[PDB]
Amino acid sequence: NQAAQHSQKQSTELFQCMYFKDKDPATEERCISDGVIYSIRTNGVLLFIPRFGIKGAAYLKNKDGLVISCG
RNA sequence: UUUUUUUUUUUUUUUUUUUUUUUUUUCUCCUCUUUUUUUUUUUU
Repeated sequence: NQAAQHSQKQSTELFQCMYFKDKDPATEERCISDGVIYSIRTNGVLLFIPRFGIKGAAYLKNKDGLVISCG
């Protein structure tokens, strides 16, 4: 059963990974999401998507230390 | 008015046999980063 669990998990993960495949995410209106947080880490705060349901740790600090501002 | 003679196509056939796919080289080798590892639950 635990193996089955992992199977559903990574199967749906792979199915989601192709939703974000090569088909150009630049002019088809399937690009912008929203975001809330739930936990802070020392380089990027954990993000969440209420409209799809995906998680993942992002980064504010980038490789070249070029930290973010906004216009 | 121009007679007579000068051989030709090698002889032979009534011999035994108890093996066996292939075949014979090439060295040690830096796997990058949010994690502990999540977990009940119900509709297949």
